[PDB]
Amino acid sequence: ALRNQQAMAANLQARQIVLQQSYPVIQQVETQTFDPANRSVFDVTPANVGIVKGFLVKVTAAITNNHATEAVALTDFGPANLVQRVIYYDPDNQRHTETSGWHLHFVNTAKQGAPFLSSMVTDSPIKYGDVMNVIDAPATIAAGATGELTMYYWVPLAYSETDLTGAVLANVPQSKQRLKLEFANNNTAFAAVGANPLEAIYQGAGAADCEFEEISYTVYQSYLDQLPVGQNGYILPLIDLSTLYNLENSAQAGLTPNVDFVVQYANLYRYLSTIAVFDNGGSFNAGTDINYLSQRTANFSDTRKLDPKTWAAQTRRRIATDFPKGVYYCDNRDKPIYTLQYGNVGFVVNPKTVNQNARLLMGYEYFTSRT
Amino acid sequence: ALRNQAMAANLQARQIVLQQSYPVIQQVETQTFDPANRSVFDVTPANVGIVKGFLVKVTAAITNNHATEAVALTDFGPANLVQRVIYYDPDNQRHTETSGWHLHFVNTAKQGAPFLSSMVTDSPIKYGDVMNVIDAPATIAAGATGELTMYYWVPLAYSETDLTGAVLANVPQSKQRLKLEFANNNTAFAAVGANPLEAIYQGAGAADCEFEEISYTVYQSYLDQLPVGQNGYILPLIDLSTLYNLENSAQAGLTPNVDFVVQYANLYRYLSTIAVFDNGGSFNAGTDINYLSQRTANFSDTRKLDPKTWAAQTRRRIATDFKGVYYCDNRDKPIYTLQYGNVGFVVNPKTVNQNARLLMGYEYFTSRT
Amino acid sequence: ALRNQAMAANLQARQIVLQQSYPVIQQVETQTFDPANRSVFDVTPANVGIVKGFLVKVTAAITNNHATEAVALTDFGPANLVQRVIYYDPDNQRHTETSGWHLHFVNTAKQGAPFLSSMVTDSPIKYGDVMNVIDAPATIAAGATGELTMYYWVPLAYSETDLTGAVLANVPQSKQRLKLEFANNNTAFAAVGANPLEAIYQGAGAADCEFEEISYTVYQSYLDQLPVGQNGYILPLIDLSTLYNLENSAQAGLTPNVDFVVQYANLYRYLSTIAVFDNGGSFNAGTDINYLSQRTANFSDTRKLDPKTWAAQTRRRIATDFPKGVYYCDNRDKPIYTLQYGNVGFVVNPKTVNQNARLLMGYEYFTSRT
Amino acid sequence: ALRNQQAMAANLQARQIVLQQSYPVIQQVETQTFDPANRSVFDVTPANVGIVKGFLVKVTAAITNNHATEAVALTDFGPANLVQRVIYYDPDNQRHTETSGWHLHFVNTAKQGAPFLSSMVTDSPIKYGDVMNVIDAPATIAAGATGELTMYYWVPLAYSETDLTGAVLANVPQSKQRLKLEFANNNTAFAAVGANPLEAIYQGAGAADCEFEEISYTVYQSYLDQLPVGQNGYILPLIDLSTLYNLENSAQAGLTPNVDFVVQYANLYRYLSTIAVFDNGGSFNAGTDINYLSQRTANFSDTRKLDPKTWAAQTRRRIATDFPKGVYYCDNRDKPIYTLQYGNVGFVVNPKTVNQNARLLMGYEYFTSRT
Repeated sequence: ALRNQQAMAANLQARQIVLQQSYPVIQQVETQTFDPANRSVFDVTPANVGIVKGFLVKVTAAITNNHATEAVALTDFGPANLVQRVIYYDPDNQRHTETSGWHLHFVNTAKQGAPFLSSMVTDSPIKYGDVMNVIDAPATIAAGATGELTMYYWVPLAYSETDLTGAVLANVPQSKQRLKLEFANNNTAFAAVGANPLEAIYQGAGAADCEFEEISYTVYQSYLDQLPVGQNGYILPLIDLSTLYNLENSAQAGLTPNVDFVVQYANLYRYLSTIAVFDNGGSFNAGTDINYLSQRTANFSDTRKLDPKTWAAQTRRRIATDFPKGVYYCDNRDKPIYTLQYGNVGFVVNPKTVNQNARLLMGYEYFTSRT
Repeated sequence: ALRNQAMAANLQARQIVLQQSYPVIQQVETQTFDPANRSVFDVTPANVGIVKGFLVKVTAAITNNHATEAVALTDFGPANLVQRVIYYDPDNQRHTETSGWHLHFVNTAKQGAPFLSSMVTDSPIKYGDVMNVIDAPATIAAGATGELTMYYWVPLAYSETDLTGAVLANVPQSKQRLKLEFANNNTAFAAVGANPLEAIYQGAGAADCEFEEISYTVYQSYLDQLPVGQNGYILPLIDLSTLYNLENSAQAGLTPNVDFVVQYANLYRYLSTIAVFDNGGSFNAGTDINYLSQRTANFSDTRKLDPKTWAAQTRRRIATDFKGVYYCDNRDKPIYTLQYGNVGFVVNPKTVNQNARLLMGYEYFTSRT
Repeated sequence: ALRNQAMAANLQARQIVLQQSYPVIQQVETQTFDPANRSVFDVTPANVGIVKGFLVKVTAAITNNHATEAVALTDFGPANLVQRVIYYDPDNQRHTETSGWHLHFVNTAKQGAPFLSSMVTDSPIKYGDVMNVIDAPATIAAGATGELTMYYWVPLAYSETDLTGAVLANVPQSKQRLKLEFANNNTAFAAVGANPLEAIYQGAGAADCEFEEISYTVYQSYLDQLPVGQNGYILPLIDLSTLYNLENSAQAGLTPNVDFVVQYANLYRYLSTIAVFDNGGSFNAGTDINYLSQRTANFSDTRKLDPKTWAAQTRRRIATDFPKGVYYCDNRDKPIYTLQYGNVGFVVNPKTVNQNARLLMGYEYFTSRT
Repeated sequence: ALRNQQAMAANLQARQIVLQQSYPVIQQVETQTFDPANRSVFDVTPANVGIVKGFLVKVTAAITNNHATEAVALTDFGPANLVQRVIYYDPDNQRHTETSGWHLHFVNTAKQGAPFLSSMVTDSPIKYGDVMNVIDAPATIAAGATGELTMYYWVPLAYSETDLTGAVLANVPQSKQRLKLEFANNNTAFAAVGANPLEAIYQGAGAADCEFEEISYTVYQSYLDQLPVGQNGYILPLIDLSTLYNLENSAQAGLTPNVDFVVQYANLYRYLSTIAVFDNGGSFNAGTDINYLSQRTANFSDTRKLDPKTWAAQTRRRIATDFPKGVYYCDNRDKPIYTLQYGNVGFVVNPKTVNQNARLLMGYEYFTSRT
């Protein structure tokens, strides 16, 4: 009965005590510089200490355009595509997040409430601004030039700094975690004119002759040390630590003009957010190829059937700007989509135009029970 | 004072409603028309659950048919696509009755930044003004047609978490009335030298500008699946018996270097005040004002400030400025006189042109009594 | 007869409502359009309190594009800016369904003078036709554009003090329907020699006249803040369950010197009757009629009168004469109520009958929703 | 509790008895002929007899235009401006009405339901018509001509012939009433071209050379004699006689285009009617300088927000014609505006055009308690 109500209360209290008694630490775990032509997949081994909240991954790169005459220009995702995929496994080898660099980056932005680690432009005469180039990439790389890029990703375990749901307790020696990073290479980073720019960093007539010179990464692990001890050992939020907070993405196809394309939510998960990217056969449009988007439950009842601009309006309230062309976001944080609470639910897109090889790339943020 | 009990209960009921019901935003009406034929519409909301507000989307195409002269956006621009709004609840009681520009400025004050705007940053990832949510061409050249988009949020409930002012509409069949008066060919275009206050574009080609058409879509935001208990629906009775309204007014009689005082009425709890100094058609960036203030009779000013310092307080609220438009936040401690005029809004003008006046805008709470 | 009790209660409730509620007149809709594209509109009233009626303001600009010929107002003139009106209440029941000119004539009969007119007096103080409330140019010359203004009151309640026929609309969400059909380029202009009955202007330049545009604004009059008692809303149940409607009809088959009888139906309590003698497009000042009357089968006529004497009774009601060929009959104090269909008829014995002659009838009546 | 309900009933009964038992009388109180160049203010002393209902004031005048060539023409108010102001004080020196001749005249018209004491034009062949020139003034007075004018004003104490609310009991010897009449003179009666015609009788290029030759007035007092006596002396409607029925006017400025100009009702009074004159800097327009007019209560809720022609339509139902240009009327007789019954109320005018020196001249008709 009220056995869980007491469980919930115990969890929250334990969380509050851990946060107040422990001290946060962020420390470098590993750094490596390489040429992706040699190797692009790396398995980083996080340190086993206290409760792990997440990882901040710094990625830098140098790209050279050796085309004789043509330039290349940033794609809509640009440096967010420096990391193609990220996968994390905890000490019990349970997989948490497994998604694309672009999806992880869009969630980082959604959680910040503004473009992740960006520098806002103001009229201040004091010289604040893009001083440190935290996330940066040249808009174009001309024939014969070399550009430098910097990108950051936050790989979460814990939901936030104050909500430890999804965090990982790593104090078991001989049982390691694994943070796998799959980086871009010359094949994924450069798209020829007319090719699909989805996974690319630069696109243009000089693409065939573009090459990475090097990529470097530094992984910083954020955790809580000096865990509080009481009468039974460590005071720990048991629900928090046995819940997985994950990001995952998938691709759905089968769109036809003026027909509702419905992507069912894969039940049992508590979906906090949904990102839908309309890759219209390599074309990414600013809503003009969509009639409306919606979230619908078993009853054909729509809770937010909106035209594209109005849908975008809701997103502007969340991140203070629009996501790139063809990228749509839906916040369900306060009331996560959870089938079994109200029948099957689906994310809906009714397309106005559908090109060949059209598809919806879905990105989800969700909570689910461990084991 | 059984009030503590009433408030304690009200707040608990509000939380149960927010926790148990499910939010819905739904289109209730769309229409396209030519301002030459009509510009006043009465939208009928759906009578379902607890209504929180209405999101009104307005799009328009404006053609500058002048032979050689262009026009440029006024300071309010697309915010003048809707001239006025009035809302009547199922009990025939009015809530908001104000201008489109005042409604828009409150939307901005409540968001803490220009309403539904896209902030500019150094991000290399292509975030930005991708969807043109609120948009209008800076100028429309002779012979050109410009496309505009504007959004307004007409609030009933104070916010997503504070249901004060919300309307229970699952109640009687009696209809709600959301009245909208749109800009027309007579209000949208101002000739050079004319007052641009209510206009969208001003310039030498104004006389030959016209609307090709205007379209609006109203979305209703409400809470459905209301929680039921012993006695029935669990409802925040104080929230639902309180009105959260925006209203505007105009005052004249300004004289150089003399305090011009606009009295606040009693009974109303004023959350914010906006004062626009329409200096005879000229809108200046504080240079025509000595100071502004809020004053209580026999207790002097609580914030007599020069225009720039007054603007500084506003920058803390909306991250920018908001020419001639002044804002005052009294949300944490609402102006509440108890005696008519115990408190007034003050403007001591430096220069006063012919036909000068202050256009006031208010946000307030008041009991249905 | 528990009726006395019902009526006694109804009347008391009416008085409480009038005493306790507050009257409101509010704009519900405005629209400007070109008759070439559309002329029929369905206005949706607000569902609030007890609705008494609608004030409809209509303005129009008419351009005579003819090269050299003018046109002049017909006898009905701006009263034909609205061709027809129909009102449906929240329960899908129709009340008034009649022509704009009949509605206007009833508005006049109820006011006791030409509706919303400005009376002329010797006052040196400048009262007069200052605001042009109902107005239209007597003629529109070739190449000219005239501006017109017309007002109509569509009643639900019988009057400001008698709520019989009023509609309770705070009730269900079900919508009311106020349907309006406006004049268009095909009905507003009559060529010389053509029937001017439904037209606004007639003349040699008619074929080249057209509307520049028409605009309307509907104002809804209702009572808000309805009084509540023990059982709840204090309401006049008889008033609200009775329909007060205006309706029109057309009858033909007239023959010189023969009584032409238009039977009244049973069930309806007829408050007034209007009969227009459209004598094949000609409208005469009584010279084509021998007499008019109201007759009950097997009890003869209750008012068989020559046209001038019939007109004299009307002068006592509206302080002037209705236009040529338009005849009015007031039965407000003792409504025509047959109980048997046709026990009573309206009579016109014509002196001269032209081709295509007919009587256009207009009625004001009360009837239970049953 | 029901102490007032019994008071109301007692009052009405007393009123009914007074009306049925007493006999109405109207008798001349004073007549005087003068040149306003000599004196224009007169304090008339009404006779102290019975219950006084009001005064009918007959005013005649002769005006000469001695300009060498130019004429003058009647202003919109014309002879209604022969009396500039009227003020009445009762035997206790309590002031009742204090207003302008034009406002008093407009109320006389509103109460009659037609232009006050006018002669209606009809097709009657019998010679009814303007036979007696009760209220009359030549439309123009040519250079070198003399015109004759006649004007009548009813100064009310009692509300009507059947409602004695506001009447005055004057049976106290040694305590007199005062009816002060302030007449027009050469300065107020003639306006030059381009000057404000508000208070003037004639305006035109010959104005500077116009002069009154004389003005004459005759005041008739209307009262009830032979007051009924019962068991306690005079049977008198105590509420009626202790209530003031007054007319007053004021000027409000501060109008700006497209902004609601609100004139708050000065609470506690029961306002029966409101007249608003839009003196647009000396220009008086037929509604074209106004967007709408309204009466609004604390709630921004309008009970009759109407465009000018529709507002005029309501007035045509009341006086069978329109008031002069720029004059707007509002009837609240059956449900008087009374703050404290429904929050503050205001009369509203939203102007379309506002000239220099624009203002609203407000005229009120109201009931208020004595003492």
